[PDB]
Amino acid sequence: SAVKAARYGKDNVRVYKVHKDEKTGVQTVYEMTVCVLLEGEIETSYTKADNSVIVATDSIKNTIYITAKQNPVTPPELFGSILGTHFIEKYNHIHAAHVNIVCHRWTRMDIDGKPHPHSFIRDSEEKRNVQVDVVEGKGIDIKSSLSGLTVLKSTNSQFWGFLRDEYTTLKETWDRILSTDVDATWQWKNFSGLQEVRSHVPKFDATWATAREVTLKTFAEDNSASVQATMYKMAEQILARQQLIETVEYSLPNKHYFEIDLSWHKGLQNTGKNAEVFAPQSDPNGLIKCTVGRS
Amino acid sequence: SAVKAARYGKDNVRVYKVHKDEKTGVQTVYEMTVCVLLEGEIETSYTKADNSVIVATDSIKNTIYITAKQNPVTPPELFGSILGTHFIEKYNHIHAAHVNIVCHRWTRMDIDGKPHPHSFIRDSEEKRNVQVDVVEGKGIDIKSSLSGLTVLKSTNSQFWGFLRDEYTTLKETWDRILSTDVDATWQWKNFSGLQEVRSHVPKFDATWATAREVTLKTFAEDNSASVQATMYKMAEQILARQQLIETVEYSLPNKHYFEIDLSWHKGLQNTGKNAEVFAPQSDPNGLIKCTVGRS
Amino acid sequence: SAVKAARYGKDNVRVYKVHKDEKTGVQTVYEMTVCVLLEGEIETSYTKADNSVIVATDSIKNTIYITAKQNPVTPPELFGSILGTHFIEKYNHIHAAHVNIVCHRWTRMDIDGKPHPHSFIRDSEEKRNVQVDVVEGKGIDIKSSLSGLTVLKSTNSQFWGFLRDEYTTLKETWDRILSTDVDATWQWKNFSGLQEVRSHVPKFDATWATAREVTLKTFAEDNSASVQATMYKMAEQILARQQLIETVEYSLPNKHYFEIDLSWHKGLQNTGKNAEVFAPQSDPNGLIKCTVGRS
Amino acid sequence: SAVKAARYGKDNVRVYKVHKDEKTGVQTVYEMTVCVLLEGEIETSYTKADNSVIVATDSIKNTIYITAKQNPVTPPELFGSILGTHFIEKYNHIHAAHVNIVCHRWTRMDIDGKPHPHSFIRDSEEKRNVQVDVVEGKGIDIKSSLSGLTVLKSTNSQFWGFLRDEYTTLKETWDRILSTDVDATWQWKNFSGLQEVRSHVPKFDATWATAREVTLKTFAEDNSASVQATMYKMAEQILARQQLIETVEYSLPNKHYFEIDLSWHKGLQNTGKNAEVFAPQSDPNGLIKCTVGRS
Ligand SMILES: O=c1[nH]c(=O)c2nn[nH]c2[nH]1
Ligand SMILES: O=c1[nH]c(=O)c2nn[nH]c2[nH]1
Ligand SMILES: O=c1[nH]c(=O)c2nn[nH]c2[nH]1
Ligand SMILES: O=c1[nH]c(=O)c2nn[nH]c2[nH]1
Ligand code: NA
Ligand code: NA
Ligand code: NA
Ligand code: NA
Repeated sequence: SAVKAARYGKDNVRVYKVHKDEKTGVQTVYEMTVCVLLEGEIETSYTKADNSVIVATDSIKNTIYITAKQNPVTPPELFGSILGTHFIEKYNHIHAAHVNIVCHRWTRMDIDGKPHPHSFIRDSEEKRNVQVDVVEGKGIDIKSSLSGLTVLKSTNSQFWGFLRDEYTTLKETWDRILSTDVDATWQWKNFSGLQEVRSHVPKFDATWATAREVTLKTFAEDNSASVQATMYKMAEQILARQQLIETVEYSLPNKHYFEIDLSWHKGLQNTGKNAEVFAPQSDPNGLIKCTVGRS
Repeated sequence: SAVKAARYGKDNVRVYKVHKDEKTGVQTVYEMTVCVLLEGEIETSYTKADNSVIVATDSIKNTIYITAKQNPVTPPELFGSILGTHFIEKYNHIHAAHVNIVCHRWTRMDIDGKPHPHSFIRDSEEKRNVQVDVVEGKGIDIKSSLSGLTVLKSTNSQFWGFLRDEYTTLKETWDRILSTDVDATWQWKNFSGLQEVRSHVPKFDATWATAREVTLKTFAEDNSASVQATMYKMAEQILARQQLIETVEYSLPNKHYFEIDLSWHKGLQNTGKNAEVFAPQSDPNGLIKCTVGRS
Repeated sequence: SAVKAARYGKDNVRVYKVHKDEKTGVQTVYEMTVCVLLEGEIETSYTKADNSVIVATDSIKNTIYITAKQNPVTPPELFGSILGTHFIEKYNHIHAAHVNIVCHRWTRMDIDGKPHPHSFIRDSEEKRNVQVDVVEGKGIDIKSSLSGLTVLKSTNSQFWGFLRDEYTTLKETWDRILSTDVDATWQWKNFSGLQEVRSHVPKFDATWATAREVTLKTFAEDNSASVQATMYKMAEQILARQQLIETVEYSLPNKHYFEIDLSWHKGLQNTGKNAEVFAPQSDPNGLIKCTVGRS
Repeated sequence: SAVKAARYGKDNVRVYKVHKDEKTGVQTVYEMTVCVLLEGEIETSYTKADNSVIVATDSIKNTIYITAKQNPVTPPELFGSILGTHFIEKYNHIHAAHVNIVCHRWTRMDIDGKPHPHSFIRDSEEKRNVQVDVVEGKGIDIKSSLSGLTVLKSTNSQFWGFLRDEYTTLKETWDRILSTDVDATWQWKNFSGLQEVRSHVPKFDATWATAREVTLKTFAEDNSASVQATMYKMAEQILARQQLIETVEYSLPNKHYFEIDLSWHKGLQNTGKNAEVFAPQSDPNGLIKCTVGRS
């Protein structure tokens, strides 16, 4: 038997960092969960019990804290790159570092109109994520994403004209509820190393904001012919607004809300144009995925 | 053996309802999860296999939909009362109805500044809840609550002067992080029946808003001596702003963020006034509860 | 405003303890999650910021470890009593201690037939729990329970003869699937203090085993007329086998499995006696509760 | 912009099936959750709103039930292959089907020694899974797996000899707790189509049993030098017992249990050879992965 692939490291490392403006008194908090997996010349730890090659996962966790102490943690694309680079540069036999960061929302509270200097609210379970792969000799590949953005529209969605055969019961509709949890990922051009990543720093936050804004507007305004068709329009627009993105991926559940026929009770009318009360379905759900790139 | 207590019904009933303003085109959605448990003269279903006394839980679920079709679903205190009353009035042998409602957030999207007519976002996992107990002959007892409101402040919290003995390692502090998930419940004066509940309808939304506003402001502005002391101030204020509330309860986890000593590494300074990077603790946690009433 | 009730302490305290037989080499592990809430003369911490009355929740966590180091952790009824007693005896102004313990399963692995000396498997998410309330002057009240015991039977369940009215669609049946998650609690006679609890130590494990065995046998063998009727039979039997139990409570979800009509496709027969493929329903669910005591 | 990749279908489809031996009365239940994603000539649904190409996800769900009604559901490798084949054969423009199945445990109850004909228990959250990819012209690729198998050993684990530098605090140890949740996947030789899969049917259950048995024995008996070293031994053995497997993958969390120093309290000794009470750590955790194949 031989080792075809191997990676190891530390998952679920929770990190908070506070920044304090001494002049204004204003504090800003960042909270993340970080995963670091390493690859390289480590096969012998598996095959021969040779621990000499292992940077202990405990040490990986120490590094994460130390790096956050000494460096900016924002934007996460820059923090991830700095953290992954550190491991391939420091250890000769480590040749790749895979860094996943989930950013949690701590949104500044407004109190009596005005923004509070040191109080925050978790206004949503929506996450901003990054996957940074740092590979010795082959640069830095960044995938940036948003996830857990849960939306619903009550009308201006349709689904008609699909294939009908002997497995089909679904009825065509010109007016339905559409609700989803948005997972959207935008993949950056390969970067040559940390200097190139630093040179693009203003573009990471700006592109995350564009992505989120495009997803929201498009969902709200599209008179949607299908999830497929609506998601395409989102992906097309992002690609057009940021030239350094190579691909946009979307993965969208279709969270069904069913009509409830009440006509068995006193002829009550609650279907078609008379539908007011609906039953949210926990499962199953439609799952629609696309990766869009440049022609 | 004898039946000392018994209740039964339907849990986890998901309900969506849409309202459509035909004049303006504006739609408003409500989504809840509802639980109904009934009590009464039903012992024989347990002891003698006498199903004749059972209003089937399937039928309870039908009623929930029918009631939402025929009545307002907002505020949930009114919907809960209408639903519980229905069961004690309709069935001679049913003498109590326990209605729990969890309201989920569907917040109107703003798109290019302005509010969208039929698009919504789940801006937080915070819930508005009600427990309505409708007891034949003894009126309607409403407990209203908010839960899942997650907040954090980075400074202006202290914890010093506590009992020190041979079980104590904790150090006194004059500056720490305080973070919690707010569970707050306000209990209404007993209402004589549905007419009285209807007569107070404007007060339910207004009091939920006051409670939430007081919780937020107090947390942000209090230079906190303890969770205990901060929560008291919240409860006192709510009681003072709404005379029809008899008790306010708060249940607050103290979600700890620990300092990380990095001085073993190159003498790095990350404690006391030098603390910037902290480790959020998933468990254990402090759990602090209070019920406050009138003198 | 006044403090009507208050309690505080430490939740989610994870504890593992190993016992080592030096003679045989055999090790035995115990893992729990523990919650301790205290009450007493502590109002001033809330009203006057007087921390002098607070045994810090951090100290409560230290005590839990120390107590487990110095005392048996099994059965949990004895450990809970020892832990709660400690707080009311040690602190003059603390008058009640509420101890909740969840026991997690670490079941000895069998390897090539025979039991391994130091290897364990988590063979189920079923928990054994205790709630111990230790109140100064009024003894020790123990509620013991099992939870998360998930069972299913494919036949020998019926549900017919229920109330039918204009809210009823459910059809009567003489053969259905019954599946539930068993929550069962048995409440002990008040104990005068720790000496009395110690004198009953062999009865705690034996009664948990009886309860579990009765729940299982009764569920399997009863030709069930309803959840109500089946649960009664379980509760009756437990009360009869253990005289020191005052009440048995059961709380049982009815986790529905629906028939799927496939006859629209090639006249396929999958209902009534032809039902083979069914759709498990995640929600809603029936929720049936009983408390049974002595005549 | 262009569509680089696209897939769509139905997730979270819960399926139960019962088999009834009419001669013996013995019933056997199977419960799964199934996901089907399709690919093919469907780009126009995204780019041109052309729904004519879409087999509705609702129809995919119907097919799943119909297929389970007409075919065995066990072993899941055979069911998955039959289901994926159906879609590529039935629809000219569909060229790939990706079928994921999670099998849930319904273990026959033993009652008074002997196996009950129609009563089952969920004895563990451990799953048996399959991923079947059916690609028109390129056969059937099956990955089989177990997951959620949670184990712990209290001794006979070591971790010493690792790299020590200025990021290292971890101490070397010759005796620690090792606990993990086993995710193990074995990947089959490509199969030419359904006839070949059918010809190997007895090997799927037998290999799942071998894998599980090897994982268990190896974990229990290995005097472990590291997670890395122990997992290698498991993977090597599986490959040696089943020639039709091309690769074995393992992904193992290292769920840490920390020593608790109590010596600050009355000099209590709870470290090194005196360790009895430990603190389970919820996060972070070590994450160790390997893919092993043939030389
Ligand atoms: O938007 C949709 N896309 C689909 O592919 C589909 N299938 N059923 N319903 C659907 N809705
Ligand atoms: O606010 C606090 N209240 C408490 O009771 C406590 N105990 N430890 N830390 C604490 N913080
Ligand atoms: O066992 C049952 N008890 C009930 O009360 C009920 N209601 N619907 N189905 C039911 N099944
Ligand atoms: O088994 C281990 N493998 C590792 O790589 C490691 N790192 N810290 N502890 C460890 N234990
Ligand atoms: Na390197
Ligand atoms: Na009545
Ligand atoms: Na006392
Ligand atoms: Na095809």
